Amino acid sequence: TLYDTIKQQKNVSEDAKVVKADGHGVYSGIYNTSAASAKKLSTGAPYNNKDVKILKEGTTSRGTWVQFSLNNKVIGWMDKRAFVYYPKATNVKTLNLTGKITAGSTNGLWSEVPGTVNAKKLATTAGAYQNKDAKIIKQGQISGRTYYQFQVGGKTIGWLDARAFHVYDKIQSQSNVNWNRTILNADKHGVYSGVYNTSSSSMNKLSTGAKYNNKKVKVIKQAKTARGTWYQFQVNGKTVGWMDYRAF
Repeated sequence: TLYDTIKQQKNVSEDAKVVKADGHGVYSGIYNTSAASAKKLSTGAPYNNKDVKILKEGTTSRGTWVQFSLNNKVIGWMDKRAFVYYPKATNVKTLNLTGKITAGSTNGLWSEVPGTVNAKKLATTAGAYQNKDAKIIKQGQISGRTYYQFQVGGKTIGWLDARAFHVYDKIQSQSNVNWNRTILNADKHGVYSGVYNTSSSSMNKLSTGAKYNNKKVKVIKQAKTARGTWYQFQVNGKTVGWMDYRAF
């Protein structure tokens, strides 16, 4: 009854910040479990606001003690209450997308998924990249929001809420062809400079297909995206643009 029984112990992998730990001790072991674990090594004040790694946790009747390490040098054990654990991003996966930043100016710009360890706000908004093209290379979630890591001009900028991006559809397949078709009732569709919604320049029509009605054309390419199938066509032997296949 001099020392307390260790009731539970487990290895963990967590990042945390020591906060307001002046009134707590660092010990060679879970507090008051042996002679060695009864004498205080030092207070927690030397480690206030420093980031640490949490390696183990153990409980006794008096509380929970965790084994932390500073710069991968284990320091000892301290009351779990002396620490603020960083949350981890979930659903973290590598990506290979491109899109246009359309709401960079109404979202902050971060160096990691916000709230996670080492996450800093690089700019109050990402307005510096508004309406720019970007490559999306990674995602991660936290608090129910998805954050994309992204590049502009070949340089990784940071992390931005996925709601700030307009992601382009990929061209799933594409082939050269040689078909002669007559356009009939193409008013409902538009003509695009590229395959529809695959780039900045193919989001907005050059015209409607109404102008080319009852006209015989030459389909030289076909492309499929998640949104449909597009034909690149020619009149007078010159390429007009791309249009939904139903217009033909």
